[PDB]
Amino acid sequence: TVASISSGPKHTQKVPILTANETGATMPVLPSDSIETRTTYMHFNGSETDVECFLGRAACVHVTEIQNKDATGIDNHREAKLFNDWKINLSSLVQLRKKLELFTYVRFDSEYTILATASQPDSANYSSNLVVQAMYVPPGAPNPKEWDDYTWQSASNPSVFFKVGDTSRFSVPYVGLASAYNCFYDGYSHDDAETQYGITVLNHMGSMAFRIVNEHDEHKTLVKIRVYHRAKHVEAWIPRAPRALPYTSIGRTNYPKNTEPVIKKRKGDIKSY
Amino acid sequence: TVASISSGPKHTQKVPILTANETGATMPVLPSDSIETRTTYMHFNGSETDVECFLGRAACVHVTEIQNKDATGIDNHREAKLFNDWKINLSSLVQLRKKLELFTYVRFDSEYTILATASQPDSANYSSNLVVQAMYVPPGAPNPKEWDDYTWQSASNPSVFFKVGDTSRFSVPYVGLASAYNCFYDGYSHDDAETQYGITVLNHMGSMAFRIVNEHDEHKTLVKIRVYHRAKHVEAWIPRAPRALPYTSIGRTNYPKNTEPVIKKRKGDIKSY
Amino acid sequence: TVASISSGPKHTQKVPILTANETGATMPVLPSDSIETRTTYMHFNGSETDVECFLGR
Amino acid sequence: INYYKDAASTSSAGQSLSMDPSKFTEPVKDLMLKGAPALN
Amino acid sequence: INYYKDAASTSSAGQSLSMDPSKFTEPVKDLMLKGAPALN
Amino acid sequence: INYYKDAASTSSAGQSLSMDPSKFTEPVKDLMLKGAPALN
Amino acid sequence: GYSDRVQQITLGNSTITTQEAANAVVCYAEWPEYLPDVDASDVNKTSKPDTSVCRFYTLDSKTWTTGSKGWCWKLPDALKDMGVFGQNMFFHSLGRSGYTVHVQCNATKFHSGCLLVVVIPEHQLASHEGGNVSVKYTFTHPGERGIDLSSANEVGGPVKDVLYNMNGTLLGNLLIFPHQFINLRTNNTATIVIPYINSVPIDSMTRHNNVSLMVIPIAPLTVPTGATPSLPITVTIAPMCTEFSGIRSKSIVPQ
Amino acid sequence: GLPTTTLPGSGQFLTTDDRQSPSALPNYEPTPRIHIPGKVHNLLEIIQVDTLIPMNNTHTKDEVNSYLIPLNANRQNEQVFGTNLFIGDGVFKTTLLGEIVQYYTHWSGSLRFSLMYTGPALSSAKLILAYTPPGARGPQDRREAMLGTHVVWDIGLQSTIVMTIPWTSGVQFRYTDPDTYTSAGFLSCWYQTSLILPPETTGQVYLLSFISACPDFKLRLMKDTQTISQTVALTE
Amino acid sequence: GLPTTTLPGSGQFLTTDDRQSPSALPNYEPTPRIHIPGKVHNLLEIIQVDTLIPMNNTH
Amino acid sequence: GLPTTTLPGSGQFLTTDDRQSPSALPNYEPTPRIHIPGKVHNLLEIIQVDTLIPMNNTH
Ligand SMILES: COc1ccc(N2CCN(c3cccc(C)c3)CC2)nn1
Ligand SMILES: COc1ccc(N2CCN(c3cccc(C)c3)CC2)nn1
Repeated sequence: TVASISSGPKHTQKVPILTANETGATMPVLPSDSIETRTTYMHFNGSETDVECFLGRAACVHVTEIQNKDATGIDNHREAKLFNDWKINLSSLVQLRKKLELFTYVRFDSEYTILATASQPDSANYSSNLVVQAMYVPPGAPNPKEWDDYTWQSASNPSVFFKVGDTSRFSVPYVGLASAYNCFYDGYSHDDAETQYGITVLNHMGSMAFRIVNEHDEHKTLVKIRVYHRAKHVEAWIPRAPRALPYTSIGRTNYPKNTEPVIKKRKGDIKSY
Repeated sequence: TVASISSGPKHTQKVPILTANETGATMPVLPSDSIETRTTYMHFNGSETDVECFLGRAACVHVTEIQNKDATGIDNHREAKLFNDWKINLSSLVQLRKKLELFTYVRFDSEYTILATASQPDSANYSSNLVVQAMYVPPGAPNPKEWDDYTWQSASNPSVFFKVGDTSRFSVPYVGLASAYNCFYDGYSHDDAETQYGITVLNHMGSMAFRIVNEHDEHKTLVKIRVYHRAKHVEAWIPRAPRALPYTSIGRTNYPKNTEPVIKKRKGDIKSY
Repeated sequence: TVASISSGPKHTQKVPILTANETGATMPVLPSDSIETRTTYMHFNGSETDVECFLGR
Repeated sequence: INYYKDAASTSSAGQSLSMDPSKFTEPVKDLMLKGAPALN
Repeated sequence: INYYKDAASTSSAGQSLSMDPSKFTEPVKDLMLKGAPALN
Repeated sequence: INYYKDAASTSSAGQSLSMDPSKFTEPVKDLMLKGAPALN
Repeated sequence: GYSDRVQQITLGNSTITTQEAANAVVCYAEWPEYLPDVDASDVNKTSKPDTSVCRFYTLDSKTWTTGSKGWCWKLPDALKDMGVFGQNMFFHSLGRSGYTVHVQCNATKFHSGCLLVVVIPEHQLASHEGGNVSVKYTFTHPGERGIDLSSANEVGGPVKDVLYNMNGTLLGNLLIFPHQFINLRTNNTATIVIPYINSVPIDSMTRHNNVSLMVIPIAPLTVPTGATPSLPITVTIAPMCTEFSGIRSKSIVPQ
Repeated sequence: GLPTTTLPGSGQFLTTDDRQSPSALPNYEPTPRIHIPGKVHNLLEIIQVDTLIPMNNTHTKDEVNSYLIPLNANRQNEQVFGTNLFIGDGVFKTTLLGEIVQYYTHWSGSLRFSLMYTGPALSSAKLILAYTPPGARGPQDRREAMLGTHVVWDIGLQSTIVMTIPWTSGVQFRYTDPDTYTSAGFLSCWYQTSLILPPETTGQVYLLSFISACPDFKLRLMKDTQTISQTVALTE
Repeated sequence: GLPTTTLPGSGQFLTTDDRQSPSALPNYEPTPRIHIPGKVHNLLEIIQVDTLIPMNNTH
Repeated sequence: GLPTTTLPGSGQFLTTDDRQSPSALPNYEPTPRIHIPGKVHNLLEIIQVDTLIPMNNTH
């Protein structure tokens, strides 16, 4: 492939460099339309800018935490982090979010990876070996209440059991209602005068539930869960302007008030170098 | 495959929507018999509603517990949870049970998975590493009595040894006396005036015995066993009405007295939306 | 493989059920030598009684 | 590839792709045609 | 070699090697030739 | 596939599917026919 | 001039005619047939009394009144005393059978009411006590009398609550079982042909009933003005393709 | 010895994975299968059989009576019943259809709603059933109702009427657990002319109503049902 | 049983590796794709569309 | 290095499984078999030989 062809002096009536940008086109002008060039080859394919590659590496999408401790006398397991759910979403952490929102609709399979590490912040004789259970409680399913509900039987709901310190990995097909995931949605769930606005009203993929299967030892053990997400088989439509201001909420486009100028001011003139 | 064909106005003597339900049939009426439709395709196969898929994921069927402790002076190992059997059955936990009882007779191979985790509720210097032995004591075999009987030699009886914290996995062929497992049985084991009624008189697959192989350390260690069961190669006959009231017993159909209305009462009229 | 063949009434001079055990043999008598039977198949091979299986765990 | 000798040890079965509701939806002795009168 | 039955379980896809910026760079109704005048 | 060189290291043997009880059930010197008299 | 409506069933030495039928149901779309060899296990030749057992027995009649809750019969129990069918039953170790069930209820064009006639394979009843109380033998072997769902709880008997099918499932879903309605305005009989359904090729006829026939009023009986407020319901049932095997001494059963 | 590397996920137990395992009972021979009528292969086979809907939900304890929709003689213009179409909740919820839908997260397809009339044979009636697609309120009078999917039913010799709720939707799947964006409409029924009883007859007559799914139907993404739970393991 | 040896790196999680995984939802059928104008395949496709430069940065 | 994943059950010992193992005595030559009357192959062969029943159990 040639990156530049050889081109010499020109004295024409045919001027490729004068255009009318009002038309909305970006005319494909090249170095050889306005200087004299020599042949050179590309030596490159643009492999690593493919959208599959761009969205295809694992990104941290969520960090939560649960603890193993005596539940005796706990009136609210959920509240003691005896167990914890995660109303699943990808808008939480901003790194991957800015990348996805370069597109309007996106479609891809997900390959999640869950790392769990334990901490024992206060005096323990040892480090116990805990098994985590991660169970996907899709919408319309019983929601745990206690850390050892009938729920956790999860006879019809996919669940994975792995050890703290290890990692669990499993992918799931693209479970969108539509043909693709909306990255934006300028609508409502119905014509209500007070119903929410935006994506949130589409993001309804349930929540992920985590718990330790082990009963309690004499000390307490903090287990912190990190969920990583990798898109595989990516398809993206309609590019948009990149995010400039900071994010404030999962699912709304809102930016913070009295934010700071995002364009760097010159130290000098327009004329400055 | 078409999900709907195109159909237009009708003014006939041939009315597919008038039927006689007294006959016991559900006549195969479609949208296109009563409105004007356009062609649309199915795009779907009904893969995930196959009975193999429906009964084919692991469900928790049993949670038991045994402990490793000094048996010195224990007059009844079984009673100290030095070891524990499980008169095998699937009626115990309700999630998988409601799923199976959608059918009258069922036939399938089982693939069991056993997770064992340890707990040390009171002061230990460390976490010991225990090996569990799970031995299938079919009917007519010597039954343990002590946690280290000659029984546990299990020279003719399949047994698996795995480590606490790990998982053991092994499947077993369909070991039913009949051609299929009865999900219900309106009979007795003989014409006795006082002999039990129901399935229980068929469920006679023995019991599973668990024990720790390790001798005792200075502290005590609680090991809690969870048995998961996955049906593979499923065959199901004669669908029945789903279970509406709560369950009270393994193997009988009995529901609790002064149960609550299972049909949700309207907040409003018959006419209400 | 048939487990039992069909067999009907008998009024013979040929009695397979009378033997002399003093001989040391176990004569291969079947249900169909003394009652009327219907055909049935074995559906079974005797796999799990092979000595390799019996001593092999 | 099966690594094991016994059939019980193989993975899940594969979709019936059988599907015939008529034993349940139309177990009538004399056939009913949609469009023809139910009771003649 | 796929070891798994479902398509979601396969690895990443392989390069589009599609690449056609004209839907974005030249969505004009009447074709523009480089070198010819923009507005006639 | 055997991964090992020695025969002792291979898995269990496979069913005789031999089966002949007559060495045990009918070791008589002169053949006995069922139906014929035992002692002539 | 054949209508779905008029029918004749002749079985043995007995015939039934209905001039107001609503087709007939054949459970699971299968018609009763004898036991094939490929499915056989017991080596015994079986006995097939044919026409002496495969005829129509009419059980004693019931009375539908505005307060009726529904009735339940078990098979082969209901027939335990009918003619030679019953003798064969007590005298062989094993037996097997399919049936033709014909439920009858006629009224006039001023009455309203609708019965559900359903056959439930393996209808294991629940104890009204809850817990794991069993349902004694006698209670699940009412004989030709059947069980009257509007009778009182008894001790060792089953629960008789209709919205729960006597087992913890809702009346509304009984329609998944082969069934037919009798709607006075349409229908006057219900006929169901039952093939033999079991997990074994042949079984005991006394320790295990393999279907319960259930007749349940759903739209209450409403008679014309100053009519007597009730109608009789009659059940006639015929064993079909019956086979008995393992003859001997004659079973003795509780009560 | 062949060199290997283990990946993330090694040793995990995923209740939904499908692999081979050693048989604990090597060489065992299962009982032969015999023939049994009634084999089910897909849950899609059974949700096409219709079952009764307790439409008359207005009682206070479960009763046979909540299956009966009453009809009054001589009323004109008025409304017989109304319900939204959240098949996973409310009237639908205990029906076989409702009960199975609850094992899955998403559904799509047409529904078949039929009404069987049980009044005396010498009576007569004309009813209108109307399906209102998502976007409008439950109709408030027949005029409103009749502008959407509807069938004038003429009560005759043929006792049942089968109305189809054709799949009307932007999004190709809806949630089985009630959700707004994903909502399916309303179903109402009104007198078209009116029920008329013959002489010597009196009182209310009832309609029975059934629901089953068209062959159109799709259910996907299995999950656990809110319809069953427990607090301690059962025992024998 | 086939003899193996594990190498350095076993058990690591590299966010950039690309391998197969079990599907948590065996047999599930995704929604059909419909056509949507605007598909992007390479970031190289979009950086050829011109956009305005805040050259007058002096504010 | 070929990528692997280990499944549930790894490391377990099931007394009934049947796999290959290294021989501790590589290259050893067992004694030749000679003929011995009486070989048994199936327990089904022997349960067809009749034996006496202590029917008179009353002692
Ligand atoms: C905004 O775009 C997206 C893109 C993907 C996405 N989902 C979140 C839910 N997720 C999921 C689906 C099934 C099971 C589990 C654990 C997670 C798939 C990706 N959510 N939003
Ligand atoms: C009610 O239906 C069933 C269905 C299956 C079942 N069994 C229980 C016993 N089980 C089993 C069989 C052999 C070995 C071990 C450990 C367990 C197989 C499944 N029991 N009841």
